[PDB]
Amino acid sequence: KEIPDVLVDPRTMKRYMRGRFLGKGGFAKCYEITDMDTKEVFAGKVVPKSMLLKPHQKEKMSTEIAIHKSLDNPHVVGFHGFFEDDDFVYVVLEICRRRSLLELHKRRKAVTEPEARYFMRQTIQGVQYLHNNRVIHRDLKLGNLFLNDDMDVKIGDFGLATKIHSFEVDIWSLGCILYTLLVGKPPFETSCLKETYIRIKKNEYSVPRHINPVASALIRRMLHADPTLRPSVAELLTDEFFTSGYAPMRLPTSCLTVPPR
Ligand SMILES: COc1cc(C(=O)NC2CCN(C)CC2)ccc1Nc1cc2c(cn1)c(C)nn2-c1cc(Cl)cc(CCC(N)=O)c1
Repeated sequence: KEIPDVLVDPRTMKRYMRGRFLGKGGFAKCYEITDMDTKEVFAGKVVPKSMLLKPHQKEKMSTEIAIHKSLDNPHVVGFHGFFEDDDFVYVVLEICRRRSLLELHKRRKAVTEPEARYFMRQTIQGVQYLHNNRVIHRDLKLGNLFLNDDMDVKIGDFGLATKIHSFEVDIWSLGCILYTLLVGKPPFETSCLKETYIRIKKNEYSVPRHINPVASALIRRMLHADPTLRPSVAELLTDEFFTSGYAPMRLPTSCLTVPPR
């Protein structure tokens, strides 16, 4: 069924012009949507009610919206109102024109140490906000760390997020990200899906000899078997890793394809 070329709502009564396709995400599709009056551009999640015919799944999205709506931080994807018609459910969000930290990883492999410091810092700060406000993200990944024209990390995607395992699962995801950034391959990545689950359970990984000792230290603790021995969000920024070597305040857009000089 056709998705309308213009998008209007009974609430705000603003008109959104359906522009260019941006990508898929399960049952969700994203389009660059423009406000027809202000000319302000947004990322519009469009989910059909045909995928939301079930009362069970319909909760997941109304839980996610409720949590995203309450958020306002310079490191979390800006929530900007949701609505629905008979056919589709629409979510209006902050536009991040530089795709995600996944695309960066795939194109760069192992980033330089000062880059990962920067990306981690900005990411961790948003995770602090979340954690301060009783929110656990539960699904932090590179695909979820969105990048804008200023190379600013903005955490999105709360499909599996909850409000109050506890907070220290988010600290684990962050360990993975830091690993994948510094090393260039995910720490538990394998071809077989079931194998991956075993690796996690048994805690099977090894940080290569080539990685900085201080860096491999922070990684190991963020990945520690005992969740209660993982560092708290606040304890991360203060770590030697962020405070030892160079930590740039801004990154060029060139970092998307080539290392900075
Ligand atoms: C304007 O900046 C963007 C560009 C693109 C893009 O160029 N995608 C290419 C288009 C061509 N096809 C062949 C491959 C992906 C994609 C997303 C952009 N921005 C952009 C995307 C955004 C957001 C903000 N801003 C938010 C918030 N959530 N999402 C979001 C949401 C979903 Cl459901 C899926 C994806 C996915 C993946 C993908 N294919 O890259 C992203």
